[PDB]
Amino acid sequence: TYKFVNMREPSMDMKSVTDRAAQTLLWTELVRGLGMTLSYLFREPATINYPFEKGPLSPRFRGEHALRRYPSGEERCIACKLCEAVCPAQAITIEAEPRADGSRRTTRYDIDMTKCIYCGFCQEACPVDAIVEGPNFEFSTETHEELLYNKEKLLNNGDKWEAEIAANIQADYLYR
Amino acid sequence: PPLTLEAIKDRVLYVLKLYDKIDPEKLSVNSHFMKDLGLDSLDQVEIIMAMEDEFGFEIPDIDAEKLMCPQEIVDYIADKKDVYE
Amino acid sequence: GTSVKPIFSRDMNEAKRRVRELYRAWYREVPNTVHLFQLDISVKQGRDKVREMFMKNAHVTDPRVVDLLVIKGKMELEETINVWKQRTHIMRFFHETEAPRPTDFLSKFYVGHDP
Amino acid sequence: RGEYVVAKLDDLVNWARRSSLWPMTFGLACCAVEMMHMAAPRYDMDRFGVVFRASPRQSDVMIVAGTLTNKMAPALRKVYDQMPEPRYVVSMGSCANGGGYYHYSYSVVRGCDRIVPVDIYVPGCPPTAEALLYGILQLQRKIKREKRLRIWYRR
Amino acid sequence: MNIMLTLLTNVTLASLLVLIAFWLPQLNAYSEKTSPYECGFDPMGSARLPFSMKFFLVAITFLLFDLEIALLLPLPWASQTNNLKTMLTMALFLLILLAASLAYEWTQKGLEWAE
Ligand code: SF4
Ligand code: SF4
Ligand code: SF4
Repeated sequence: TYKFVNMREPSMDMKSVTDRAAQTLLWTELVRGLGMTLSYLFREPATINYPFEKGPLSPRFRGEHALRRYPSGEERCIACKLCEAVCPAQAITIEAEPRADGSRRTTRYDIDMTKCIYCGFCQEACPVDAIVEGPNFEFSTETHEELLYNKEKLLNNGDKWEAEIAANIQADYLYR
Repeated sequence: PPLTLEAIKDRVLYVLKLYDKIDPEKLSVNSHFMKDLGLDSLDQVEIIMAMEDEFGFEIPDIDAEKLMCPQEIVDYIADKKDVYE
Repeated sequence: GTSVKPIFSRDMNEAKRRVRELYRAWYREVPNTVHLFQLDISVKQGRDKVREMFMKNAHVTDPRVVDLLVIKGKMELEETINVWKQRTHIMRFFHETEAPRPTDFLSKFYVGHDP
Repeated sequence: RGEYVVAKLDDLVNWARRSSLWPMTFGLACCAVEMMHMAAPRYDMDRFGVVFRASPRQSDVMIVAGTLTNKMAPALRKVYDQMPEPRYVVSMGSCANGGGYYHYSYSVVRGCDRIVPVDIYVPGCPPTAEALLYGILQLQRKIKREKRLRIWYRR
Repeated sequence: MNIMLTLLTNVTLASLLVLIAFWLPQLNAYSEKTSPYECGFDPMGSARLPFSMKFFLVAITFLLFDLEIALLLPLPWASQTNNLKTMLTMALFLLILLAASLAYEWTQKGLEWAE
């Protein structure tokens, strides 16, 4: 089906042309605009008071990455090396090494924030939910260097936002 | 004053040895470009850029492949401009 | 195999014929481009540079290839005279920012392990 | 003493400079539409005291927002040049930060800082509107911690 | 006494207001900073060319139109004359001729100026 959008039939009776002349002479349609915006002013605004109040978000939010650890506290990461293999920007660099215990985890988990694109594929890639990416978005900076996150930086951030992301995946893993 | 054949000669040779890679001692009436003057085919695309600014004219490419020696330039301007002495 | 299509020129003779007047255009423009682009180089080094890129590929025999650089080289003289390119786009040919690359065998050996 | 007087004078200039900057978003890519989104009534930069001003001879901070290519490279620098002082550039998004998703392509310079002196790096792909709003807030905090008049006093 | 004094005060107010807007900000202009801004790209050398006729044509029509309205400023005192009928006829003449000049200018293209 379809419908026309500009087939207009201006009736040429003496009545109708009076409105058309009234429209042109007295700026009726322009006055419609004035009363239109006036009604908008007489309405409330919707400007949220940042940072005293921020935008509404969702448990599935993708933000800043943070490596987590088990309830025991050992790092979930086992260097399966899936995340960099799917990482569409190759922002994840990592090299595994033997460990003293034999639970040979990685000596390197460096995610370049200025190369990464926050698809969240790393979360889906990780079979042990080691690399998740938290709800934080305030991690701005002034020098390009501090965005080259390293294994220590992710571990510290994971220990920081651990209170938040733990509940987020708690309320979202059923969907995943 | 019509541009004389000798005037064609001296003007043609003048800027020809103002060109960098032409030596005025080696320059002469029979100053063949590639053999005597030691130029190349594309080197010839310099001195035709250099003769143009003398008399304020233009010449095509259909002749640029036949003026290999200063007399060839000198006679060519004489006939095409139709000015003699 | 040997029999092939004349993209624009049958014979190497008319290949230079396309090189000639294009060089004439690529000879004439130097005073005006150096003027309005507001550079610092002199006209003469512009002139002899024009020779330089006319030189490196002055070694091919296939008529199609040479006249393909003819249209290839035809494709910047207007990109310049209609001020489409930038000052950074024609100083790029005047390679200046890099230190002189090494020529002698000793210099390569000193710098690193790369031919 | 003179130190106290110059401290007040520096603060007086400081307060306006951190509250009257007029950004010029050099709209490049999907990062740019987000900056128009934080122009929406939801965030409304202008409530802070900043207005989207063109003619970058009027603007104070300029925002690169999106990927930056070699074709865009020389013109973008010139925008930075005749941009009057004080001038600050904020890197919007991963692509402007460090090339981002196209960091390896043949046509985009890896990171915008290779062309201009980036002041604030804002991560994101795209950075959510209020994340940039946070970055602008960081700019004013950094603007608050300057010693222009103080340095001249010891100069 | 007060009239040019009022004129005098404003001009000094303006001049000092720009004076403390010029020396105070500690001018630190460079060559690229003072370079003309042309949508962020290179200027090709301009603003020294004629602009057809339409801008000139409207200016002359405005000038001619401004001259006729100049003839009809004294109407408020003209209404206070003793012979209104002559004044009523004469003032109507200026307006209808002002109309006629507009009428011709409209009919023979005119206000639809060149493109
Ligand atoms: S979201 Fe994860 S997988 Fe995707 S680019 Fe960023 S680090 Fe790599
Ligand atoms: S973080 Fe997860 S996906 Fe990445 S290497 Fe470690 S175990 Fe593998
Ligand atoms: S950083 Fe991401 S959102 Fe921003 S321009 Fe690049 S790809 Fe687009």
